[PDB]
Amino acid sequence: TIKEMPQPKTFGELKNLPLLNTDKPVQALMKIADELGEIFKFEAPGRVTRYLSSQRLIKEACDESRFDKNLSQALKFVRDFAGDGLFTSWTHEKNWKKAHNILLPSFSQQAMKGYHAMMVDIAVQLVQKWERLNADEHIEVPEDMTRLTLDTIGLCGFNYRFNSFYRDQPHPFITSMVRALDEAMNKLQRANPDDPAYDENKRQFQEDIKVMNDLVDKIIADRKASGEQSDDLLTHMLNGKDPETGEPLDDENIRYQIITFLIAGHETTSGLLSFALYFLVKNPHVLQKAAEEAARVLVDPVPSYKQVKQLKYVGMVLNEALRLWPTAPAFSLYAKEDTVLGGEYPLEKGDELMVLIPQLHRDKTIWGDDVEEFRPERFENPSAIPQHAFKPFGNGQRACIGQQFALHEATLVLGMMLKHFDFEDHTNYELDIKETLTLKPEGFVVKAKSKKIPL
Ligand code: HEM
Ligand SMILES: CCCCCC/C=C\CCCCCCCC(=O)O
Repeated sequence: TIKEMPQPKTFGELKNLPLLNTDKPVQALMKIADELGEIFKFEAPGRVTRYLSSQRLIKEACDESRFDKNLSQALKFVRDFAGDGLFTSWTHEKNWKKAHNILLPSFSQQAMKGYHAMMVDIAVQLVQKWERLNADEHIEVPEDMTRLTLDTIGLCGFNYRFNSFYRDQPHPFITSMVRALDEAMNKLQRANPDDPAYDENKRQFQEDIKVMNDLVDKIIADRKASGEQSDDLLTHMLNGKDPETGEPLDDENIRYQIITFLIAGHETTSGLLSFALYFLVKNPHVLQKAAEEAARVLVDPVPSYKQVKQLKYVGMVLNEALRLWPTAPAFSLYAKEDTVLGGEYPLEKGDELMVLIPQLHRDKTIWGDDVEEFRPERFENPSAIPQHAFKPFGNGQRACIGQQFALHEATLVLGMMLKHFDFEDHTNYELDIKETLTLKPEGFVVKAKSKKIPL
């Protein structure tokens, strides 16, 4: 039999839209998922899609033969400034595959070995900042993490120094980026977009998009006039040719790739580091574990690519935090052809599916009766994890291109942090997750007491 698609309350023409009227749509969806189960329909004026939570359905949606990446309404809005960069372009769009081939090289084992040096340059600035702090002062976690992350990707990928640590006030780019994301998020809940109330929001949107592009222009101009021979993402965007077409990326797309790597290559990571640290502080013994592991592997003042690969446990911390709170909370698919999801739900071609990643990682049938617990050990034997049970980095051909960059950076820094400081939850911070499409702990602050070890 065919099961009637379960779905939340409707408000006439508004459908389920009013349900999403909030600062935290994903978390709301999680609750609705909790109340409706493995799958439900969410309809709104014009659009309609199905949010999946269970692995059994996820594993199906994650079948390239039947489902390809769909641009969720969120991403459609992000396209306004991210254009057809990797993250926001359709699979069957010339620029995607092209850029994929052209840019992929910048994320190989060897490359990571080259980036590592610069990563440490930033990581040190961080430890330095935290070491230069005095008694009464405390650290603002996600603020400094984002500070770290943007600087790292900028240097590593474009050889441009945002110098985030040289400013107490948020780098302009960040400020405009968060606003553009936030607006993208707000548009999802809008009933009538043309309403002259949104006029202001639109003027501000353009404003922030322009600021982002202004930076791109500075990054490129800075590259032109420099003593080069840099083998980074930038030189690859500007020079690499897609071997399948022999053609290189056009300026319009190259721009899009810069914006894309600047945003995608920093936000999700800092969010990850913030959540990780949150959990470590809230789970002292796990912290203690990760602290010792670090203390013994990082024998050198400044960590090596290999020593970082030796930070087994801290990596587990990372995947656990990434399990409970996946920074990029969801990805979308579409029925490549008419089919039937789970043998119960009939899908027509082009039917949108939405994967609530944070829920998939709470599936007790996979993780057990304690899903809500921060237990790094769950990742002691990676082999145990059924595929499609842990999908924090997207799926298949359209998966995180920078995945390893993130984890290598996160591990490095998390390792160093635990190596040099005593972190105290001086405020018993209650978790508050701020949503800007991406997830991050807001107002998370701590105090780092020096172990007084140099670097
Ligand atoms: C913990 C951090 C990160 C998380 C959780 C994350 C997650 C993801 C996810 C879920 C997607 C797929 C979205 C979809 O299927 O619609 C994705 C795509 C992508 N990510 Fe990441 N990401 C992270 C870090 C990075 C970094 C550091 C870079 C680059 C330096 C990066 C670059 C990209 C790009 C370009 C894509 C588009 C891939 C494509 O569709 O061709 N990501 N990432
Ligand atoms: C290219 C720009 C960087 C990527 C920014 C967005 C990253 C991931 C998107 C997560 C979307 C989560 C959707 C929640 C909102 C909803 O479903 O209604």
